[PDB]
Amino acid sequence: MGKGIIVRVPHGIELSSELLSALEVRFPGYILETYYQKPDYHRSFARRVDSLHKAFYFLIDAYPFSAKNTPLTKQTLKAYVDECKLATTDAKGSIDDLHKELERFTAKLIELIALNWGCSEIKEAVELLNEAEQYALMGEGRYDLVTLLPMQLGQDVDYVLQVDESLPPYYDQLLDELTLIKAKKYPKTPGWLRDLEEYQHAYFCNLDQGVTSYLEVIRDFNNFLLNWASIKKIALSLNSDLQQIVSGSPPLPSWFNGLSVHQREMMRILAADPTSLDKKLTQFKKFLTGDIKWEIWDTATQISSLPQWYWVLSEHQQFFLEHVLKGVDDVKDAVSFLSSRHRTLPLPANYAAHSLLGLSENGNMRELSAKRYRSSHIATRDGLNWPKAVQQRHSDSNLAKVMEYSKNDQLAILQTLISPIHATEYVPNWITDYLPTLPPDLDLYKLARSAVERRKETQSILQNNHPYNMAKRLYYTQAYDKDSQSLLVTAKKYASFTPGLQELLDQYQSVLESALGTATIFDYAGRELFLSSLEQLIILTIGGHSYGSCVSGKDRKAIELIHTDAMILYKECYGTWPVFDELPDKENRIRFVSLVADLYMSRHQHEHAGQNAPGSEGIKTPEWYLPEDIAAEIRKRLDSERSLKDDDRAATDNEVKNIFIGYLLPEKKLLCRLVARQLGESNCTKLYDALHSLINERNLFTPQEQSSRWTSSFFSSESNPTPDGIKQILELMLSPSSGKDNIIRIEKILQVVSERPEIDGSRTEATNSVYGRLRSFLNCSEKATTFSEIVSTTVEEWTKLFEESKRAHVKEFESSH
Repeated sequence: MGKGIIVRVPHGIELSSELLSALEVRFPGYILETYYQKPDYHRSFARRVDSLHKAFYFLIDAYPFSAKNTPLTKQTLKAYVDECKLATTDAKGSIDDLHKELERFTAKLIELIALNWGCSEIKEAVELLNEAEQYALMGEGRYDLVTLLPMQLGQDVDYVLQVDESLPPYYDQLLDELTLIKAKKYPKTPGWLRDLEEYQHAYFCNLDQGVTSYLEVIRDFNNFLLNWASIKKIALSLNSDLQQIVSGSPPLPSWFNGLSVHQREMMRILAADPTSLDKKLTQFKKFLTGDIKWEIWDTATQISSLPQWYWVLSEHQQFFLEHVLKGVDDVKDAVSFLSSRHRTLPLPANYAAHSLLGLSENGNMRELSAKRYRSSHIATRDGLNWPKAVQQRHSDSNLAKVMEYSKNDQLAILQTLISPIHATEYVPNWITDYLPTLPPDLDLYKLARSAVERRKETQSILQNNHPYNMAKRLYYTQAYDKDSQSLLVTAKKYASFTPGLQELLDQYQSVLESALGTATIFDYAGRELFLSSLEQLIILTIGGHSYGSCVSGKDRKAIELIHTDAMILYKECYGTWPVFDELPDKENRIRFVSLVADLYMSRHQHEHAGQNAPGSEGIKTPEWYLPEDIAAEIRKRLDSERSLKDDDRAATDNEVKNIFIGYLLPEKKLLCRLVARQLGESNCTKLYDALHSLINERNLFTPQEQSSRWTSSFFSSESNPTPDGIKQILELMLSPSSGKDNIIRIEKILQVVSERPEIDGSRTEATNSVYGRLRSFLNCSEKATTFSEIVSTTVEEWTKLFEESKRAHVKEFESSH
């Protein structure tokens, strides 16, 4: 890996080779890329189309579909998808026109996926595409991103660089686990394992490798039951034993410690509800020797060889993982980078280090900030229904990876920008996309607290969370917030030997307190950005480790980075920090707003988000998180009331399901369209010509006159001789058609046939040959035989029916003479 570097450079500035050369030094191998003042939404559109196209290809190469679903070949699907993509090269217009073309192209893929993979629910087709794109992106790696803006703040600085360096998120344990997965040839989770209750899942996933057969499992569990009802005689008060276990804090009862790994983890789960503990035990004894045994006896002892995080993956994820792993010698190259949406593997997503550099005309670089580290929240929203143990392997492993550049003696912040909301308070609104479900923020909050607690021994970490959300009431950081106090208390210790710190502590105290007094109008959004920026500036001037996230790490976090960058640029230009308490009329606020707006409009952060899902280059909900005067300045600079809503539209496009937040063809129409295309011109023409002759011998289709079945003459076969399907196929053949045209005619004729009933004992030989053979192209055959071979047989059969009929009419015209 080490995939490369893109330096974005404003359109039409020329660069002295002294700068190009300083760039080579700091960013060896870099590629230049041009940007403009005005967002290019046509670019984001092509990127998204292209990425999803590649995601279809990943899907089809990685995930097997049963051959019984459809008679269509991979080659026919890929050609169809290629044509759908080529139809979007013309798309021109407003962001609205292009969003519609995107919605159309995406729906085409989803529908093709539901068809070829036989998805009962269209949403599974959505998830297949969405997740295939993520794994395609992991495999490909990520370019580091540098954005160059001309600005002068000092003699030294003529250019400002925003920098985000992608960071490998793997760690040794995971690499070892990935190696095992390949060596075992990518076993998939069997259904029986998925169906287990949490304690039983712990049993099998932690089973000691001394237990080598299903017979040894039964005995192991019975030996546990004896040893258990033994401990229930001898333990002094069971519950204070069990509540130390749920708590998990020593001193643990002695018997528990000496339980084998798997008995241990099974207890850990059962101890959380002692009332049903003994019931569940005798229910597992019963499970083991029950009907499951037929199915699990050869596989149950193989589970614990691979990690529990692997086994909870859906089956499609496992094939996706497999397909990326299969393409590298070094397993680390399969996992060099994870998209923000990709929270099913226990390593950090969207993990990067953000820094700010000044560059002078003669090519001297100066560091304007240290590295500030960013990632998706350490806890996974994707695993809230998984066992507690997997949920913690994610948070622990991610917390460790994200502290990797800290030192265990130096200060370290975990700054989260999320908004926990209980179910009793949650109103679906514009900030959360009208999600009908509870946002994960509250679960994520607690999961991160727990993780930092477990790491207390190794490293002490400052935790600050900044909510900013609307439901029944506004939610924001309180003046009296506890974690702010610990931060002030901890940071004051440093004031007397840290130059610059005191004025930041005064400011932070002041902004925190500014909430208590009331004007009628108050900039709560700005207060938040100032609170979050000052915390970072405090850590930075102290020299501690700067880390933070929002839920995805591309949105609120991007805003903090811009805001904090802007404060650093402001200090650098005018000699002091800008401050919260400033009237908007004033020259100081205007100058800060200019810097913020400049940084935001460079679109550096937007691009960084885009790399998570290309074509998704925007920021979530800017008009909620930005103060009014910054938002207004951006809006007016771009001359559009819409400009921040377009940013939010482009962000929302990262999830395939949300492409339909701002199409399917009828019952069998797609299958028929593609069956005709797979037949191709030559075959459709043979089928067409043979059918043309046969169908125009209209007598062959008239059934017998079946008196015993009819009561009203009006609905008799006498009055309605030709079956309607056949009448329709005449209707379709009434215009003359040649060549390419024949493919559409066959498409359409097959639409008719696909609606016909399967069995109807009153049909004539010819009606059954027309319907039956044509329908045979819409199913897969028993012994796999080519379309061309079925064409052969069908033409022969229809040609014979035509000839016999022709001869019998001419031998009843000899009856005449």
